[PDB]
Amino acid sequence: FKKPPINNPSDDATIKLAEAAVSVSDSMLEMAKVEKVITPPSKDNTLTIPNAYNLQARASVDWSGPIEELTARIAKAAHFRFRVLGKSPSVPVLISISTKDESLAEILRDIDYQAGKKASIHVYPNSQVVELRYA
Amino acid sequence: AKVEKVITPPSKDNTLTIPNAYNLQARASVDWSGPIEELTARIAKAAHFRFRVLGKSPSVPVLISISTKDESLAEILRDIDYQAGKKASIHVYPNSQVVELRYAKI
Amino acid sequence: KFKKPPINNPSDDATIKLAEAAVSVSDSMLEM
Amino acid sequence: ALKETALSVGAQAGLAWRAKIIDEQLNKQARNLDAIYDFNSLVLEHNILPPVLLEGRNTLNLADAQSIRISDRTYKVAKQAHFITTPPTWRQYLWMDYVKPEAPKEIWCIYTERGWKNGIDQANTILEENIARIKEDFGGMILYRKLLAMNMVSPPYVSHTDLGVTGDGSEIHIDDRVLRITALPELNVNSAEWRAAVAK
Amino acid sequence: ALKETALSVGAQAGLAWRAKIIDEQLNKQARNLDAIYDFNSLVLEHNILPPVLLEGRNTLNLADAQSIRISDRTYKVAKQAHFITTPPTWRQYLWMDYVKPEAPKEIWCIYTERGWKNGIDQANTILEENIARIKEDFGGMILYRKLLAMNMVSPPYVSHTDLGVTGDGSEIHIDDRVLRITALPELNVNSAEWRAAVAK
Amino acid sequence: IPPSANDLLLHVLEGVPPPGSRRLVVSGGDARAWLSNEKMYVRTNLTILSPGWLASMTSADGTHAYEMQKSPVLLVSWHGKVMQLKVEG
Amino acid sequence: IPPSANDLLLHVLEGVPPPGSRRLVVSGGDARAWLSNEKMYVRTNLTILSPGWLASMTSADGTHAYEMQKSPVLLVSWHGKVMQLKVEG
Amino acid sequence: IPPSANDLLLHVLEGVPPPGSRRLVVSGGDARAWLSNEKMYVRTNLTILSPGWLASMTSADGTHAYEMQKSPVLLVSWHGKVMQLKVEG
Amino acid sequence: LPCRVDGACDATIIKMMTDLNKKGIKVASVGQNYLISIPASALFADQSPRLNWASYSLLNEIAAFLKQFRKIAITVTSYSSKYVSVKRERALTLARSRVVSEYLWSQGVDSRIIFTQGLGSDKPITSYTLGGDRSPNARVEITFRRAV
Repeated sequence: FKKPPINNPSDDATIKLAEAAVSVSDSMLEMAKVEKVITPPSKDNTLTIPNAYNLQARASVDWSGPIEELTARIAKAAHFRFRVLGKSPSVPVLISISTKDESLAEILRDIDYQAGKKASIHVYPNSQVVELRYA
Repeated sequence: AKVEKVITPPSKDNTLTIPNAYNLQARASVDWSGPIEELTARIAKAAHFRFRVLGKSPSVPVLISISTKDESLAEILRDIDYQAGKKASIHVYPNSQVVELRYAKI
Repeated sequence: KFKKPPINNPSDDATIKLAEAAVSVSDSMLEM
Repeated sequence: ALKETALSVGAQAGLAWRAKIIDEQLNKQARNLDAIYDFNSLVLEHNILPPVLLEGRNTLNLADAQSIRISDRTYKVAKQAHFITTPPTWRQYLWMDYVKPEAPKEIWCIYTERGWKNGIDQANTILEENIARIKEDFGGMILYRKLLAMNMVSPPYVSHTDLGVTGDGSEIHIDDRVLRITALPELNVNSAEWRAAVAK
Repeated sequence: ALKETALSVGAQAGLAWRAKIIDEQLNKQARNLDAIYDFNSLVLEHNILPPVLLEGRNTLNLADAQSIRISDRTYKVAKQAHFITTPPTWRQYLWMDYVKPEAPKEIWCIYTERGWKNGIDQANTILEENIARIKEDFGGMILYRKLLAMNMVSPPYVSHTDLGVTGDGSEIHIDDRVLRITALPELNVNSAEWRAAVAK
Repeated sequence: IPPSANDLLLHVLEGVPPPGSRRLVVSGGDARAWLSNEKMYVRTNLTILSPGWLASMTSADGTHAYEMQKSPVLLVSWHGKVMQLKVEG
Repeated sequence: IPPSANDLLLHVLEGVPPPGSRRLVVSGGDARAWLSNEKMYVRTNLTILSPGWLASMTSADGTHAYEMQKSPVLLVSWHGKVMQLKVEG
Repeated sequence: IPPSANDLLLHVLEGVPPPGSRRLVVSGGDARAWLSNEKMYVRTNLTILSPGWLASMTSADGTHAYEMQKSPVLLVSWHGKVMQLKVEG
Repeated sequence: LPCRVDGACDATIIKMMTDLNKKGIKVASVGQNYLISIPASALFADQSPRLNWASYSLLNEIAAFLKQFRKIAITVTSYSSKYVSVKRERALTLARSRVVSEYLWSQGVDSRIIFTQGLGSDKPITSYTLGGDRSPNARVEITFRRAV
């Protein structure tokens, strides 16, 4: 012998209440479906994993400040040359990374994310250079 | 929902950024009402995916409340991605095993 | 019979909150 | 008069009893009411609680013997749009306040059951005003999203002016953004910029 | 009433008992606390006690309806860097004060053991605040040496002006060095000199 | 120029009373009523027939709201039936 | 220009209370609360859901600290569970 | 320019009290204490550790004299052993 | 007043643990993780994603054991011995885990997530491969961490 559900809608008011709840939940999901802006992953413009074996080192960073110093010493952590192309503005582009065992390629990925529009990250791993670009 | 979906047609889904996968077709039944990070870390930990975030967390917590029963983790993360509207975004890279949560830049 | 393995002495709460202070100063000293 | 103080003996006990009974009746439906009153998935993108746009169609006002004024719709915004930290639940609206009173013959019994029924429907009218209030607030925020989709109201205009490292040598704040709402949401009276929803 | 002065009889006796139990429980662990709160190996080189830095990440302030201020980190300097002769031990912070109070039916017994439990958790509240205060000062000095290593706060600048054989015929001092702190430690707000420490 | 309506009628087009009211006890029909300042406000979906209303609004679901003077009776049309409604206050 | 936060929130981001406070009695969750001048400060790792806070900070280990108005109940999220918390004062 | 030390410490480097003082009975080790005007003055061969001394001199045979604020407990190192001493005043 | 128990007591935890182990449902409990191992003959029929009707008493006492703790995510996974194919095995065990967690979610558990999965004999507990659902490799087992 089985049992009914415990807080079941087993009552003539509560079946209409919870039917209204599942109705407002899926109508909430379709209004979220329309006004959710997505990005296609072919046109997302963030950095990929650059798959260098020096870039697959599991690092640890707790830091919050300008992106140029973190990328410069993350470059010499990865034994990479570091090039900055562009002009650093007076208000600095600030990032914030706090993770304690994570690969520095994905650390470079999410400072490219936390830069966003104010800066960008390129990695050319055949010449082993990583370039912070401004705009 | 009628007037919003007729004034803007939703042109794209989020299945092209959260595709289905093997060990993402495991099922789950979730009631949850806290922040997004413990929920997505538990979805990825039972999905055998490395979970990572992009963006620092906003100071107001992005809250969701997923209340559903018996569906797979791909559409659970699609419901998480829709309920985080313009605040966060779930991406899944199933060539590797990454579930990634991105906050917004505001 | 049912038993979890480490059945130590009875701790008290002074040493309990000293321990969960000491682990926070331990790993903050470690990352420093 | 002893029947009347028996009735007010029964009134606060029946109100506290009905308040307790509908409190666990509210707590039984707590996930359902969280699904119903999803205020968290109705906030705006800079954590702005949207405003409450009341609607009244088919409005008439007889001002005197000689003049009326009709309008076909009015839309009024109450409770204007503002920076929320944590979005409101149902429990700020609907929770009836439970105290248990410790304050104690034939007409005492029948007037105390009449006072018990008076306390029960008095607490039911308090509940009726409470779900009335949350229906007003959530329907006005739903109607804000409807009129923003219909281009009848302006969206709020934030301005995140950034400051870098801020302060003297004793206090720094590293990424110091100050966010304002410059333009509050308001109904546009420009009639030609509206959007008229068909369906199928 | 008599139960209320029974629990007030039990409260101070229970907090004095719990104070004695955590006092020789502290004294049992006394070398471990010397190893844990090693302030002596945290001083700077002219016996300056380093200042306590408080980190607050993800700070947000809701000022009104229309303006918020966020900052990603804040660093604050409390308890500025100063010359100590001897280093602070743990016992200045953690020692609760043990006096033994000599100030003395059925509801007396059960309310005096409810008062004994309230005295026990009130003494545990004072121990929790003392553990918190020494954790705040010790993690502040660890945060000083971390942000000095990250070049977020300037080191203190001493100035040992040397005077030779001073004094009159009635008193001499042979080697009179007077040591001052000219520059206090302060957080540098030019942000480009900071040091991001990666690891492996 | 006359005023447009009362703007309290959007509140009493829901069930929420006006600020600083007194509830009225409607009997014999699905209406609610509040007494704000020498004025009653009923919220209903019946049709008000006898006592004269000064202002009216109507929501999406055929709920109306009426601002009127304080009459102790209300005549309604239910569905073609003339009925009455006692209030108290 | 608004103020940045409260700088008492770095004190209550640790366990140490503000100077000149009164402690409140948090029951039903791992939080502490104090009351300095008509504002309560909580030190939590549960997340605050209903009653609205005026400011917040968060330490390295995910301890938050919130400055809010004096509410007798806090609604928290533990791990998706929605719990409550009583204070006294 | 700061002052040099106290010249009362030249007196309490050997056992002689300062003029116009009050004696303090020290228990638990070979140390003597006086109280001149709201500062206590200790003469010892141990090294005091906790309560903060404002001034110190040290003799030819290695006995110290400290000028300090009046603390009831003196922490000391004897020979690496950490002991306490109580005074009375 | 705050509550002492959470509607649950340690005597009833050890009583349901020794009664489920007397019934043959093996309740291992390592530290704070807990593991209820059900053989698939006690729940389902042979190679079927359908419960027998008598097994709902076993799931009622499993859910009454699961009421006793406070947990976050119950995971429940199933694997049975090889029948026609690994794809038939994974579809069978995914449906077996989803029907047993559909009943456990219908019943009172206070978990937040239930992770239901099935593997195609990918973790056999025994190298003996004696039969179908009479085999001790054929099992559905319920694992969780007791929170606080």
